[PDB]
This record gives sequence, C-alpha cells and structure tokens, in this order.
Amino acid sequence: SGYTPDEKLRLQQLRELRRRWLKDQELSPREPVLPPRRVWPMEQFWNKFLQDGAPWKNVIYKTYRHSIFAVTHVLIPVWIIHYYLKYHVTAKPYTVVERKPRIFPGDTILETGEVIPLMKEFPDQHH
Amino acid sequence: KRLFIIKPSGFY
Amino acid sequence: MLKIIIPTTMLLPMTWMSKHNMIWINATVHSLLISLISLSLLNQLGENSLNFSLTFFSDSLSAPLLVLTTWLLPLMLMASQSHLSKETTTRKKLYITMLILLQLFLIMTFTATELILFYILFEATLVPTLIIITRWGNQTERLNAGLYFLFYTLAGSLPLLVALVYIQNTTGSLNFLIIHYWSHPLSNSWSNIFMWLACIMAFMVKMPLYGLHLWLPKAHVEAPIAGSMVLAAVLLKLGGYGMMRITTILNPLTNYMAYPFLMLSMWGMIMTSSICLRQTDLKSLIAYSSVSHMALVIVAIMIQTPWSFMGATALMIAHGLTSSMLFCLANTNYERVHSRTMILARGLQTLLPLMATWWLMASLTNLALPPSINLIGELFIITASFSWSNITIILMGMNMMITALYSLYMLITTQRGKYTHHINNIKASFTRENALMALHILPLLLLTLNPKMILGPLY
Amino acid sequence: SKMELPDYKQWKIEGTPLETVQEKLAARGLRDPWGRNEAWRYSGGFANNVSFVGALLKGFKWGFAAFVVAVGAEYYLESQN
Amino acid sequence: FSTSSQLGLMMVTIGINQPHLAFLHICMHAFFKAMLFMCSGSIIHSLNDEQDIRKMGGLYKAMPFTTTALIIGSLALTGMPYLTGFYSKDLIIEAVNMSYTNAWALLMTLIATSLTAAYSTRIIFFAFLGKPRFPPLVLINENNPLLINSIKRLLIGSIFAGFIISNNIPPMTVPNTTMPLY
Amino acid sequence: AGGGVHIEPRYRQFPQLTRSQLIQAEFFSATMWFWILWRFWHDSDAVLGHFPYPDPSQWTDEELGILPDDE
Amino acid sequence: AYLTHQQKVLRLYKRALRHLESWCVHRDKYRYFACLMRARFDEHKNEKDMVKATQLLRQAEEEFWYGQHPQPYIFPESPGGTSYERYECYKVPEWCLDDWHPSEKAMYPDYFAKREQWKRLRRESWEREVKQLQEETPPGGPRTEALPPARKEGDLPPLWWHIVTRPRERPM
Amino acid sequence: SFPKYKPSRLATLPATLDPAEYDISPETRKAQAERLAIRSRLKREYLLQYNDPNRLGVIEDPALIRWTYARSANIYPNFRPTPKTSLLGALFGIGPLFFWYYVFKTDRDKKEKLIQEGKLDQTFNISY
Amino acid sequence: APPLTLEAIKDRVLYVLKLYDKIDPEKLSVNSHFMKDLGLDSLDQVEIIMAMEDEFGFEIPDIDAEKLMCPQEIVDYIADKKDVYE
Amino acid sequence: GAHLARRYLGDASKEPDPLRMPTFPPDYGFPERKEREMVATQQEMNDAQLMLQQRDYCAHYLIQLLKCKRDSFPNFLACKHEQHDWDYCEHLDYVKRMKEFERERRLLQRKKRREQREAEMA
Repeated sequence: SGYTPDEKLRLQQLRELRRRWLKDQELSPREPVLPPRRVWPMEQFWNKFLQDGAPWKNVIYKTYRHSIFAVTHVLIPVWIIHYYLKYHVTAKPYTVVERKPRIFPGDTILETGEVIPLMKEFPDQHH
Repeated sequence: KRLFIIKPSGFY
Repeated sequence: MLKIIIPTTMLLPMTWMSKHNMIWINATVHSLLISLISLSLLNQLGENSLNFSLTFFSDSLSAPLLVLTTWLLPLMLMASQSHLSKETTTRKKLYITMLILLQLFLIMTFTATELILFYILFEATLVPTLIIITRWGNQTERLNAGLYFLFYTLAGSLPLLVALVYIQNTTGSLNFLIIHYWSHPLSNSWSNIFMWLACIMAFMVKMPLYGLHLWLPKAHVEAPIAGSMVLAAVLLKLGGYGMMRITTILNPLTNYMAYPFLMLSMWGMIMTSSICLRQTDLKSLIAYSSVSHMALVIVAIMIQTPWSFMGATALMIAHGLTSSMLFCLANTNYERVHSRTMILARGLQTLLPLMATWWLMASLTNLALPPSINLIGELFIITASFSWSNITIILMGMNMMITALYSLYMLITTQRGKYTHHINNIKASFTRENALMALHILPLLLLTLNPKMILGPLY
Repeated sequence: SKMELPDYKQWKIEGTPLETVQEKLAARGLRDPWGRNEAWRYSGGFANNVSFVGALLKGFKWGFAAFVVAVGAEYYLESQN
Repeated sequence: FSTSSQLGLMMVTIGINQPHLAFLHICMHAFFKAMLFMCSGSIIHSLNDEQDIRKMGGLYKAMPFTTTALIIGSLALTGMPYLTGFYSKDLIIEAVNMSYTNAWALLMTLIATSLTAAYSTRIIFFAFLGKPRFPPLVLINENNPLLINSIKRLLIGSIFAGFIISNNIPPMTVPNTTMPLY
Repeated sequence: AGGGVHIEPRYRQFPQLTRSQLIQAEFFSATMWFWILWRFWHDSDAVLGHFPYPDPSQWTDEELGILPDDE
Repeated sequence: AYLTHQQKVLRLYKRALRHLESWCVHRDKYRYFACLMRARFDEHKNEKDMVKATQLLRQAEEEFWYGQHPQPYIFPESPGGTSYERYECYKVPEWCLDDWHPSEKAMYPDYFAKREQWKRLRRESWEREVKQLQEETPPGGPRTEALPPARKEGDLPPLWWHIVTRPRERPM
Repeated sequence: SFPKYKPSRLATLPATLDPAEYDISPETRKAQAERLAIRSRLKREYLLQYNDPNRLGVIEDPALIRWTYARSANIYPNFRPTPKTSLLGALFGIGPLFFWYYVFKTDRDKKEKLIQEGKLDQTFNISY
Repeated sequence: APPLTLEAIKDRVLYVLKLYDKIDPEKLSVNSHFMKDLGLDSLDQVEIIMAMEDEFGFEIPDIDAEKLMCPQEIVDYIADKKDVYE
Repeated sequence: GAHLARRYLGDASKEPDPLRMPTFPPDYGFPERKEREMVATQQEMNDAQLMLQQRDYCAHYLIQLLKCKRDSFPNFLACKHEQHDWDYCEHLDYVKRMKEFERERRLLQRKKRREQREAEMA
C-alpha cells in the first residue's frame, strides 16, 4: 500500500526486455536450413502411389505398411524361432516338454485306434 | 507463431 | 605364461622412448593389444590349473583377475588424459611407468606358483601406488593418505611373512600345488590359532574389515583419478585371491574362529552401507559401498562353501568393475566443477543426458539386477550363508535395504533433478568420457550372458 | 479465432439460485458478490445436470429399442420351431 | 485403493484354496481398472491438469462418453451380473462366503465391496452431478477419435469380460450349487 | 494451433459437443444395456441361483437315521 | 520483514476460504459462506488497544488451523500441486547456446545471430549497469533485496540478464 | 473446545499456532533489518558474479565448504572422549556385534545339535 | 492450453471486476485501483484476488497478491506468469 | 449363520464343529451302509487329467462334460445340459454333506437328551 517508482521502472524495463527476448526468440522464417538428405526411391514410388487419395489406394498403402510389418517384424521372426526350437532346441532332448492331452473315452489314438474304455452308465441325474 | 526450445548440445 | 609378462615389462622402454605427442596414443594402442593377449588366459581345464612353468601358473580363479587387470590398464590411461594434460612430458612418461609397473606386479602376483613369490609381489604393489596416491594426488590430506595406506597394509603383511617362512620350515614347500596336495588339518592349539591369525589378518586388513577400513575413505577419496579406480577395482582383491589360496591348510580352525570376522563383516556391511547413504562426498560413497560389497565376499570365504566361492569370484569382478564406472563418473563431475560434493551439482541430465544414461546403468549394476553377474555372484553368497545359517538373510537382507537406498540416491541428486543456474562451467561431454564409459560397462553385460568363466574354479 | 468473450449479461445472476444464497446474507443483512461469476455454470447449456439415476440409466431409451427386439428375437426362436 | 482392496481379495481366494478364482479376478481387475484411470486421465487432459474431485462439475453433459465409460467401469467392478463383477466379484464374494474362512476375513470383503460400491458413486457424483467448477475458459473436450477409439476397444472388455471366456476356460473351481441364499 | 482446433472452443458456453460424442455415448450405453438385461432374462438362473437350498429343519429322523429318544 | 495485522489477516483470508471452497466444493454454498465470513471479518474492524487486536487475532489463527481443510485444494501449477516444478525437467539454461557445434551453429544461424547481439547488449551494458549500481548503493551494501533501475540515460536496469533471460515457464 | 495440535521433532508447531511469533516487540522489529541487509548483500554478491559475463567459472558458496569440512574433518580435532561417547560407541559398536554373535553362535550350534544323531532333513540338500 | 494472450486474459479479468457488482460496470477501468481509486480496500481486495485466481488457474504469490492491486498491474503478472509475448 | 450362532453363542455340544465332525458312525441309527459308488474309475480321471480336488463322486458327469467341450469348440456356448446335471450330483453330494452335518447335529441333540435320560435317573 504501492509500487515505488524505483521498482515500477524496474518491472517495466524488465518486462519489455524479456518480451523483446521472446520477440528475438521467435523461430526464424528461414528455419531450418537443412543440407540435403537421402530420399529413398521405393518409398518415393510408394508415397506417390497414394497421393491422389482414393479410398482404395490409401487402404492398400497402409496394408503394405502392415505387409512389410508382417514380413520382417512378424513373418521373419516366426521363421527364425521356428528354425530355432524344432530344429535345434528339440534336437536336444527334454528342452521342449509336452503334457499328454486329456485323452477321453470314445476317442481313438492315431496309431492303434484303441477306443479308450467307453464310459459306463450314469446315476441318471437330470433337472 | 512458434518460439525457440533450447537443448543441451547433442552432436558430440 | 611369459606371453603377457614380457610385453608389459617391455612397455616401459616403449612409453619412455615414445615421442612427445603420441605417448598416451602409444600407451593405449599397445595396452589394448596386450589385453586380448591376456584374453587368451580364458583357456582353463576342468580342475587342473594351467601350469606354464615352475614359478608361473594360473587357474580358473586367477585368469578373470588377469584379464581384469590387463584390460584395466588402458582405462586409467584414457581416464588420466584430461587430468594430467598440463604436466610436462617426462613426468608423463614416469606416470605411465607407474601404471604399467603396477599392472606388471599385479599380473605376476596373481600368477605366482610359490606362496612367498606371491607375497613378494603382493605388497610390491603399494610402492607404485604410494607414488601415485601421494605425488599425483589433488587435495592436501593426500600426504596422510599414503601413510594410512601402506602402514595399514604392512601392519598385517609382516605377520604373514613370519608365518610363511614357518610353513616353509615345517612342511618343506609353500608352493600352491604341493601345499594343496599335502594339506594337513590346522589343529586347535593356541600356537595354531595365532598361526591362523597371522595367515588371515594380512588379507583382512586390505579386504578391508569393519574397523580396519579407514584407509579407503582416506585414500580413494584423495587418490588421483587413475589411482583411485585401480585400488578399488583390483588392488582390493589380492587379499581375496590369496584368501582362497591360503585357506587350503587353515582347516578346521576357520570354521571355529571365523565368527568374529563373520560378525564384523555382517554388521559392518549394514553399517558401511548405512553410512554410505549419509556422506556429503560422492567419492566416499563408492569407497563406502565398495567395502560393503567387499565385506560380503569375506563372508563367502569364511563359510568356504562351494557356492560361496562361486560368488566370491563373480562379485569380485562385478564390484571391481562396479567401482570403476562410478569413480570414472564421479571424476567427470569433479574437474568440471573442482569439487566432489554431490549437493553442488544436481540434475545433470538436463545438461549431460548421455552421461546420465551411463550413470544409471552403472547404478543398477551396483543394485545387482539379474541377469547381471553382480546379482548371481552376490546371490550365491546368500544361498551359502543360508546353508551356513538360515537366519543370516535378515542382516544381509538389510544390505538389500541400504544399497539401492543410496545407489539411486546420488542419481536423484547428481544426474537427476533440476540444475543450479549458476554453474556455466558444465559443458558438453568429450567423447573420451563416454568412450571409456563404453569399455567400462559394456563388458559387464557381455560376460553376463556367459557367467561360467568368471564364476570361478568351482565349476 | 480469439476464444471469443460473449456479452456480460448472458451469464447474469438472475434465475440462478445465487440470489437465494445472496439473500441468505440478506437474511443476515448483506450481499454476495460472485453470483454471475458462476452463473454461466448454472445458466447456458450446463443447466440441470442429469440426475444420478438418469446418469446411471443412460442409453435405456435406445435400450427399450433393444429389449423388445431381444425378447422378440427370443420369442421367434422356439415359436418358429 | 480399490485396487489394493482388490489385491486384498485374490489371495483371499487362494487363502481359501481357490487359485483360478483369484486368477480370473485379476483378468477382470485389469479390464475395468485400466479404464477408471483412463477416463480419469481424460478429465485431467480435457479439464486442464485437474485431479481433485472438488474442482469440476457437470461432467455428464460436457463429457458424455467418459461419463458412460466411468459408469460402466464402476458398474463392472461393483459386482454386477453378466459383467466383470459377475464372473469375478460375485463369484469371489459367494466363494469366500461359503468356504471355510475366518469371520473377519469374510467381514472385510462385504464391507470393502460395499465401500467399492460406495466411493465409486462418490467420484461419479463429484464428476458429473454438480454445477461446473472449472475456470470460465471452456476447453473440455474428447472429440479426438483416437482417445475415443482407445476407450471403446476396452469397452468390450469392461461389459463383456469374462463371458467371452466364461465357458471357454475349463472349470477348475469346485462348485457348491445349492447353498443358503442370504 | 492456427491451422487446426476443429473443436474450436469459446468462453463460458457449452463446449460445442458435436453430436458424434453424444450418439457415441448413447450407443455403447444402449449396447451394454442391451447386453446385460438380455441375459437378465435369457439365463436369469445364473444370477438368481438356479438351484435352491433346503432348510434343514424340514427333514425327518427316519430319512436322517436318528432314533427318537426311546431306545 | 515483520508481518503486521493487514499483511497477516490478508494471509488468513486466503487460506481460510481455500479450505471453505474445498470444504463446500459446490460454488453456491461456499459462496454464501465466503461472503458471510466477509461480514464476520468486518464484524469487528474497530477494536480497541492493539493487545486485544492481537489477542483476537490469536483466536483467529487457532480456529483457522483446526478449521484448515486437512486436505485443501492447491492449484497444480503452484507450489504443492501436481504441476508444481513439473516443467523444470524441460528447463535448460541459456549458456548451452554458446557451445553449439559449428555445423549445428549454421543450421540455426539467425537464432545464433540474435543471441550474439543479445549477449552483446549483455556485455556492453553490464559494466555500466553495475558501476552505477555500486555508486548509488548505500553504504553497507544493499539494505534490502531491491534493485535500482536504468534511471539514467542510455543504460540497462542493473542485474537484468538472468531475470530477462529467465527460462520460459513452459520450456516444453 | 476442540483437538489441540502439539509440536514435534518432525511435526513442528506451526508459526500460525505459536503465539510467540505474534508477540510484536521492538527487539524483533529492529532485528529483522540486519537479516534483511545480510541477505541483501548475499543476493547482491550472488547476482553480480552470476550475471557477470566474465564469470566463466563456478561461484562457490562460503557456507558450502564450511559445512563439508565440518561434517567430516572437524570431528576429531574437536572430539573429546567423554564418558557418554564411550557408552554410545559401546552400544553402537561392540554392543550390536555381540548381539549378532550370541544370536549367530546359538543357531549354529543348534544346527550342530541336529545333524549328529540324525534328526535333520537332507532329502534334497545335495548342493552343500 | 491455447497460445494465451494478454489481451484475452485481461478481458477475462475486466469481466470479473464488472462481474464484481460492487465494482460498477461504469466503474470499470484498466487502472481501477481498489482502495483509493475504487474504495474497496485490502480486505475488500484479497477475496477478489482469490476470485480471479479461482478462475485463472494460477495462484499469484501472496507477497504481490495483496500488492498487485490495479487491474493493469495484475494483468502484467499473468503476462509474466504465463510469459507470453503475444 | 444359524450353525455358527448356535455353536459359539449357544452350545457347541449340540452344534457340529466343522473340524470335529463327524463324531458318530454312519451306522448309528442309519443301518445298511452300502458303500456308494461313482462311475468313471481312477484310471479314467487319471486319463482325464482330472483335478485332484474335483475327482469327487460327481467325476462321472465331469469328464463327459469335458468330452463334448473337447468337441464343442469353436462354439463355447454348448453343453449346458451335461453341465448342470454334474451340478446335480454336486447338488446331491452337497445336500448329502448338508445331510451329514445335520445328521450329526440331530445325533448331537439326541446325544444330549440320551445321556440326560440314561445318566440322571439314578
């Protein structure tokens, strides 16, 4: 109760000086001067494929995006693990263990065809 | 309008 | 085994006759070459050690140490690049000579086939480090630092010498192979317990042991950057490597009177870790955390369980590395700010992000996060201790309370947080710091995948 | 554009229960100054937030479109058989 | 807290020798508790960085989809038949009720489940029921389809949940069939 | 930014809720109302307790094998 | 400096209704309360000798502290809130501009040219801003944490650089 | 009345609750000027050197290195072997050690009381 | 959060003063200094400070909350607090 | 629960303690203890991989339930009928256990009146 003139010009002199900082801090219209990069040609053909913006063209390009995502981030990965377990790990015994399936009466084992003992009668509960 | 963002020098 | 010894012996004419500019370029370019030469010593048999000659031999226990020392030697070279650039060339050549001579004495010490040959080359290493700590040190107290170092180590070393010659006159040979095959039970006589005291207290002092540990805080903190890493990384571990060697004839008295040491390590490891969390100097933290991990391996040897010897080797290399990055990192803040106070510099990732990446992965390495060999070796100690006593877990489990309580603590006050707006000294990271950072931590994840070689002779 | 400020008296204090709490001070003998400061929260489209029950039976009208079809579809199943 | 209360229930079922009933509980646990934070964070983004209940009102009309998501998410957790609560929360409450258990181990579950039903509506009220309590600058929005998409991709979980896998998974639980109804 | 904000807001009015988010909100609300009452009558026995519980006082010692206080 | 009744009861009235709005949540209830504390606050603005003025003040603080909302509302961007010191992680000093790499220096040339003249006016006006400040400084250094302005001609307001070059409150 | 708050080592009594800070007195009013002046110069000798373009180094804090020397160096030059220091060292040094000795010596022999006439389980313990 | 401007943020606050039924709509001025140019003194000001703070989001520090008292000297601070050059 | 209330608040001698029950032979008052039998034998449940805790006397409808469920896939919504006749033995076994709890209970009541009349006469 009362900014003294001393500090009144202090703020204002501080105000527009910092405001001029931000005035000088703007990102320049020139920005950014970028030296040449490498633009791949297959992606050039791929982006040029869907520039016209037809609904089918955009879907196909994203399908191809999914496609290469399949081939080398899914389809190649399943290849080299498939090659890994059943050809190298299972080449080593007991690495891959398997519980026998819950074989059930009336079923036939593929080799012998033996019908696992057919279920006897029931105490006949019904609701 | 877009201001400037300063970072540590990174290229090194 | 002179495959490695001679090229290091010759390295002194190499650096001394090198030109003015290269010297360090010369020193590294050949010390890496010797490192892969020493990487050959990874060839172990099952249990029969590699007996290269009458006086020199190595086993599954010594070889990981040899590779650690030989590959270390380039690291203090590049680490000392910044600190010692201003000094004239002749002392530059002399300083490298101290480093090479130190690594020279280390490799023969770990590979001696006769106990006294080990002993002569055991304490031969303080002579160069005393030069390194005292001459090239930075702060004033460095004068008293060296005195604390040698006198502590010697105070136990001489009793070992008197004990060693006694065994010579009693059994007829101090050679590792002969003493192992002709190992005899060390009886419970008062004469024999002092003999056990003589053959153990020497390594216990530079183990260190709780109470007998003051030298590291008064030495590593004021040691030169190169000198500081070498002390904690390997020169800690002569006593350990000796300890598993001399413990072949001290039975059964070890299982009867190791309790005071098992005591002093267990309480000390919690005590050292707790005080580690309450220092104002970051360099003291790696020093105090070092003994905390180091106190763990003394527990391993005392129970002398196979599993205990497993982690004794692994933690030795793990901590021996672990202290190395932290001292390298703690160095990098120092000369930038000329102080070792963690409070002064906080939140450095806002200025040095890549340094922070190295800082945290070294920290979590100190945390013993599996699959890193830090944990698996440290874990095997827990299992052996539980076999020794099921209760043991709580006191050491208290050690898995304080470690991360401090081992991420400097992170959130050195690399993590906000920055003080007054230090314009902090600049970009010279690629040397990150490069040596790479050779420092990248190994520990590498042999993590294959822990059997650095597991130890108990494989 | 400019995040435009509409006219002052759109969110004016009248109609809102702000007078009641203002007259509550007038019951004590004074007035309340922040009525139309919040009248926009009562006036405008924010008026009469849907009650708790009406909140937790949201979609029950189009739900009633679903009941008759659901039971009607179910009635179709065994009646046609 | 309603999670940690729930994490204090699955291991109650194994405490009464029910592993799978615990196991299905966590599956539904993630199904609705992901949302409760998901929509809550939507309030923090739509209404500028606000978290406390006592700074925003009228969220029903201004935030319809998040209101619907919060309604069903609480509805899913508060034991309601034919959703996450049925196959999990209804199942656990009944299971600890008729299995051998300490009286207070039972007692907390009914109390906590009531409390879960209690403060779920407490935040629903302060969220939607009440006049707007946000700064005059009106910026609350959810028109971003990607946020809308992410909600509905988990909506199917929050209402369907166990039913998609109820009969699909084999029965590892020993049933009781008949038991007192109270 | 300048070239966006298609939810272009204003001061102290309703935040222009586009009909989409409204009829979306009523859509899955109708869907989940449909979903949960559909089974509220399709298999109400699942929640209603399909099988009943017998009060145990409603039993006789003959079928329960307790000899009355005479033997 | 020391706090006097006006500074202190203004401090009181800030927290008091901050609890009250957090207590009532809904505007209108707290609205009737806040304006009646106002009358309750002026119900005694005529007290006799300052001892009672202090003593009743003591009664105000104690009932305030136990009437203080135990969980009060704090705006996140202010100390105590969610957004407090949140963007300090993105805060970065201005001297990192100097050590920019020359190839990267030529990728932001205009912005580095502007910093050149900004640090230029830092240096050419630093010495004049400080020398004027010391001569106008009363003996015994500063008597308070105040700052003299650029009161004279062709000068900058002393000790301006860091506060003019303060990082923006949203460095993002 | 109402519940009354109490000071604590960590739950210290608030300035608002303490009437002592409210005891306006000439000694306190006159005292505040000195702290205002000393902090003013400290702010002044912070800002000038910080805002100085020539200050390319680090501006140290005299209070900082007084504390660092204090917390580590000054202890023993000022330490005195009082009876209480010996007692605290006893109950924080040798004392806790004997705690671990007695507990660890006991169960160890308690185990050794188990093996000899075969009352310990070793069905799977083949990794000694 | 938009590219908030001082012009937009002050016109918000001149509403609060004109929404101040005590501060008459004709009594509105960018320099309406409360105790002597308006008459509503520090006590009749600090509640308005919270009122604007309640609608602004930020909490102006107490040292200048009671002090920044004329509408332009307040809106100078939200210009400082948001630190926008518009 | 009534049983819980009678055991603790009332008398536990007239209330079956869950661990202590059964305290009387099944032939006491209930003759012809003709051992009941389930159907799918211990090899069957073993070959069914049946859960140990569920290999009860209702094991017969269990495995045949998982029979059709083995072929019910793809459609999970199948085998409701054979699901709830298994619940019927679980219904029957539950009330049989309910029968067990009260059969001991009615013996527990009678036991009180028995000793009261055959020990207090003299």
